[PDB]
Amino acid sequence: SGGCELTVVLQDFSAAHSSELSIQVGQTVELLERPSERPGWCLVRTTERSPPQEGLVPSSTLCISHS
Repeated sequence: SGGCELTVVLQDFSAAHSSELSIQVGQTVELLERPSERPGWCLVRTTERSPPQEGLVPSSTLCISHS
Protein backbone atom coordinates (compact mmCIF):
# COMPACT_ATOMS: atom_id res chain seq x y z
CA SER A 1 0.00 0.00 0.00
CA GLY A 2 2.24 2.79 1.27
CA GLY A 3 0.66 4.89 4.00
CA CYS A 4 -2.81 5.75 5.27
CA GLU A 5 -3.79 8.17 8.02
CA LEU A 6 -7.13 8.97 9.59
CA THR A 7 -8.50 12.37 8.66
CA VAL A 8 -11.77 14.23 9.08
CA VAL A 9 -13.28 16.50 6.45
CA LEU A 10 -13.67 20.07 7.61
CA GLN A 11 -16.23 20.82 4.90
CA ASP A 12 -18.64 18.79 2.76
CA PHE A 13 -17.47 17.92 -0.73
CA SER A 14 -18.82 16.18 -3.76
CA ALA A 15 -16.82 14.10 -6.22
CA ALA A 16 -15.98 15.05 -9.79
CA HIS A 17 -12.89 13.05 -10.74
CA SER A 18 -12.04 9.35 -11.05
CA SER A 19 -11.02 8.72 -7.45
CA GLU A 20 -13.37 11.38 -6.08
CA LEU A 21 -16.29 10.99 -3.71
CA SER A 22 -18.86 12.96 -1.78
CA ILE A 23 -17.93 13.70 1.78
CA GLN A 24 -19.48 15.68 4.61
CA VAL A 25 -18.06 17.91 7.33
CA GLY A 26 -17.54 15.89 10.51
CA GLN A 27 -16.99 12.41 9.16
CA THR A 28 -13.79 10.39 9.33
CA VAL A 29 -11.99 8.87 6.42
CA GLU A 30 -8.35 7.88 6.09
CA LEU A 31 -6.25 9.99 3.75
CA LEU A 32 -4.27 8.30 1.02
CA GLU A 33 -1.14 10.45 0.95
CA ARG A 34 0.19 13.77 2.30
CA PRO A 35 0.50 17.42 1.12
CA SER A 36 4.29 17.14 0.76
CA GLU A 37 4.10 17.10 -3.01
CA ARG A 38 1.06 19.35 -3.00
CA PRO A 39 0.70 22.11 -0.36
CA GLY A 40 -2.89 22.69 0.67
CA TRP A 41 -4.41 19.42 -0.48
CA CYS A 42 -5.47 16.12 1.13
CA LEU A 43 -7.04 12.81 0.21
CA VAL A 44 -9.86 10.78 1.79
CA ARG A 45 -10.36 6.98 1.71
CA THR A 46 -13.02 4.85 3.45
CA THR A 47 -12.27 1.37 4.75
CA GLU A 48 -15.20 0.89 7.17
CA ARG A 49 -17.55 0.78 4.18
CA SER A 50 -17.14 -2.24 1.94
CA PRO A 51 -16.18 -1.72 -0.78
CA PRO A 52 -13.77 1.09 0.32
CA GLN A 53 -13.75 4.41 -1.45
CA GLU A 54 -11.19 7.10 -2.22
CA GLY A 55 -11.37 10.85 -2.60
CA LEU A 56 -9.49 14.06 -3.29
CA VAL A 57 -9.94 17.57 -1.92
CA PRO A 58 -7.93 20.43 -0.41
CA SER A 59 -6.67 20.57 3.17
CA SER A 60 -9.40 23.17 3.75
CA THR A 61 -11.88 20.29 3.58
CA LEU A 62 -9.53 17.73 5.12
CA CYS A 63 -8.00 17.57 8.59
CA ILE A 64 -4.32 18.47 8.35
CA SER A 65 -1.35 19.39 10.55
CA HIS A 66 0.99 21.57 8.48
CA SER A 67 4.57 21.98 9.72
